[PDB]
Amino acid sequence: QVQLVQSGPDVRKPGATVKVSCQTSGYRFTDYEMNWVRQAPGQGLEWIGLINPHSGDTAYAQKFQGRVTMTSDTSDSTVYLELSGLTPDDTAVYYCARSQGTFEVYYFVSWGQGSLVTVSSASTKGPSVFPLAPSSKSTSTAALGCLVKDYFPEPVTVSWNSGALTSGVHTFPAVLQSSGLYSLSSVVTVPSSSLGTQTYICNVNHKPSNTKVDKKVEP
Amino acid sequence: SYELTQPPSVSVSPGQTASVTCSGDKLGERYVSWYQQKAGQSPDLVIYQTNQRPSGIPERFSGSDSGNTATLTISGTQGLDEADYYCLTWDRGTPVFGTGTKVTVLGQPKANPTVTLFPPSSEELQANKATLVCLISDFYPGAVTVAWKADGSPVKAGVETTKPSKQSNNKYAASSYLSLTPEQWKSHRSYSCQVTHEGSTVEKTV
Amino acid sequence: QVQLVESGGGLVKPGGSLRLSCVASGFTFSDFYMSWIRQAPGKGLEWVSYMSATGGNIYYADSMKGRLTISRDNTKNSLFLQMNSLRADDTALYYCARRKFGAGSAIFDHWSQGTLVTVSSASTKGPSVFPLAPSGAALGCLVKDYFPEPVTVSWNSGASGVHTFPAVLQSSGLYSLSSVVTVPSQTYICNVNHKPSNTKVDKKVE
Amino acid sequence: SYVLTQPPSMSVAPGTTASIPCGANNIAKKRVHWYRQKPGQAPVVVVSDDEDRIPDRFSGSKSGDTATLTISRVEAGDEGDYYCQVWDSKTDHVVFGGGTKVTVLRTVAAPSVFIFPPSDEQLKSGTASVVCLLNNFYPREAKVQWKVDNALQSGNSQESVTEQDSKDSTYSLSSTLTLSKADYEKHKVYACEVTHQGLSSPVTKSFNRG
Amino acid sequence: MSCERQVDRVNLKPCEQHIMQRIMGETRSSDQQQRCCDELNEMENTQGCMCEALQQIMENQCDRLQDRQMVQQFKRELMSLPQQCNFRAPQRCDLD
Repeated sequence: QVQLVQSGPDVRKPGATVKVSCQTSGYRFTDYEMNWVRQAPGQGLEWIGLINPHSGDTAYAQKFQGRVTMTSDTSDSTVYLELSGLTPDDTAVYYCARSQGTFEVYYFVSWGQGSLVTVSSASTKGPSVFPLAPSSKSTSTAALGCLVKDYFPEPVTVSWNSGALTSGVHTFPAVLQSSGLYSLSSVVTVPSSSLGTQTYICNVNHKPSNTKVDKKVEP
Repeated sequence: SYELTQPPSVSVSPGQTASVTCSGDKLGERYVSWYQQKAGQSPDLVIYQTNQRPSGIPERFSGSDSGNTATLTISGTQGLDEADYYCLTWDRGTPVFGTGTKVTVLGQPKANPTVTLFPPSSEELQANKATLVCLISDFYPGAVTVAWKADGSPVKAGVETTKPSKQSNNKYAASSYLSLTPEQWKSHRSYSCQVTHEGSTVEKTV
Repeated sequence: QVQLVESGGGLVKPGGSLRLSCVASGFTFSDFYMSWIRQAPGKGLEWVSYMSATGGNIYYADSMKGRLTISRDNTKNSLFLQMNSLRADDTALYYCARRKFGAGSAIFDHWSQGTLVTVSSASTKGPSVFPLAPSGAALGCLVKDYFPEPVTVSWNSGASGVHTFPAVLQSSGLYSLSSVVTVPSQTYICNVNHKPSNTKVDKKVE
Repeated sequence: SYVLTQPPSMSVAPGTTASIPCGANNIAKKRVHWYRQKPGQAPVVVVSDDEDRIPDRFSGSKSGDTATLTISRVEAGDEGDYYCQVWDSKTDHVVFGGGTKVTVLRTVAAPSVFIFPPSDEQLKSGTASVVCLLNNFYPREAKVQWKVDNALQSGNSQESVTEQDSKDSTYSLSSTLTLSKADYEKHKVYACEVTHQGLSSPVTKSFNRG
Repeated sequence: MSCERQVDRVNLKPCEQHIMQRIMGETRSSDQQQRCCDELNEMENTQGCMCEALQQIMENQCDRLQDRQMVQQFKRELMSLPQQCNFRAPQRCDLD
């Protein structure tokens, strides 16, 4: 079915260029225009522009006229966003969206997973992962988690038991510490009963800096 | 490349319908535009979109087409409709004008020319110049033969005649000039402008 | 009401340049194709160039290919035609016209008056006016040896039973025309206006 | 630029009908589309103003200068951010509204409170991070007070809050008191005192041997 | 070349007349419609430029839509034109 897979998170220095890619599949490429939309952390949706894969025609929003280029590649059903002269106002998650409708009807029926690009002169740093072990007074619901402590830039992913443990998980929004490095925590409530028999794994992922840590949690 | 033919002239009596036809290969599959141009004036659009469409133009103008032809048809022609008519079509971005069709509205009765022959004015002679002007006016149809005589014999050198053109009163006028040196003027005793119009000849001598 | 006012025509030496201009009023100029059309006196209508309202669509006629640039400034409701390397077979009436539809329907729905462009090594010359005295009569005056062509004659709205004959082209290269009025057998003055030299003469008669 | 205006936030009682407005000059003459977006996810079209695209609980309407999204029998799973969207043919721009954060009302629930001491793994590094967790409480307003030997801490903690949960409409909060291993060593008792509706009295979780 | 130049180069008369006969007429018409698709197909990028081609058909016939009702009717016929010719309706195309 319809599927949009975007490139990983990226960090770029002020004044540099970022290139984001989006590979589509499961539908007839060249039948629908592709759009790019961005979202600054905690802000609204902002349309960037579009490309028609059938013609290579583009329409860009005024804000980016002169700093944005979009291209499309029919050998692999892939479109590209390229943004130059970056400033911190450009840090956002960037989405590709598949258009739908004809004539006066134009909306978005499918989206990529998003690509967070951070424009910063600071250097990337993977996190240290520490456990939040359940207490010894835990009455027989208990709580436990990981603390993902000094990383930069922002996107870090946390699973539990390689995705098996889903219910009862809370991964918190990262907070920026006075050092300029981020810290987040992810916790999960488990049977007060089966604690010292169920093995709990973290699986922290920090794609910038290519970090992948698995931490075990126990008392 | 694409070609449009029109009859060079078309004559109609006052009140009859006039038909101007434009021909081109499968012209019926294109739109035809029609333009009326009276002498000394700019063209006027009178039919557009293959002659089914008018404008704030008189209702007697209409258009039609069939196969390889498009037709401007003027019902009850009125004399003020006397003009040239041009059809227009387009071929891959190139506008193609037909050759003109000249629409004549008849009814005018034969009118014999009045001829006026002028000698050179003293003002001109004092300027080392000499010109005889022969004005011919108020005749129909518009066609005259002009001949100059020097003391009763033909003179061809220095003659310039105009093609007749319509007048305000829908009749025709024309003129003829014989350029002489001042000595040729008073050397001979008589000059003659002789005008033949439909087998009647009128002449004036100075 | 639509109005196209044309300017920039006149006498031009062969090989020379000429910039034609058209000022529009009465419609939103920036919504229409504009065009230039020409016509040698007594011949048919011949297109020259047109361009989109604001666009990549510019067409030039093969007859003048590589010798003219069309342009417009829509803030000033103005269309331009630059003509280079002009030749004697380029003298003609030039019209400005508005184009209205497309893709098979385009029409020239409003036309400017024609200005005359004359391409010639000859110099502009004002006419000399001579009187034509009368002998139950008619008199007039003679405009002689002028270049280029456009000349007009009146009688300060004596208003009005008159015909200024078309002009003759003498072998010399200068034109000459006459203008005669008819009156009962008081004071009669003829006024000639040769704009291409800015000559305005008044003449009395016997 | 063509601007679509939305109220920034909106609270709605569960099981009632929600109406979110999207304001713009002559908006009713355009096609208006609506998206719902949940934390960390791409938007999802919920009203498509398409004639090609069985009825559901989401409905849009327009008149004059206003487009409106209507949600019937509002549910906990309807929390999120809602965006209206047009295509302006005059500018040939896609335009989004600012967004409306819809929070769904619920019965009051107190938080289960947990305190976590720093790992020994972290302590060798020179820093200590003690974490207080407030799990699945409602409403959002909550106070967390750190105490060390019963002294109030100030300026050495940060908290983070999750978005409203889509299955039970509760919130969760995390507070982190950060000290140096040197400050951590000298003191013994570390406590987390929370006040909240649904707590008749503040709940205090602590640990010794710090 | 631009769509401006591509569309103007084509003869849209069979397309405009084909639509007019259906809305105003509430064989020759397969050949007229066939000639319509032939004229659209002559465009170098006929799938692109389709919007411009439809807009030009509408602009060409607008004066003949004397009615509030005829204009809806012409629009639906127009909107179905691309499919009739085995093309896709264009995507950002306001026919108003």
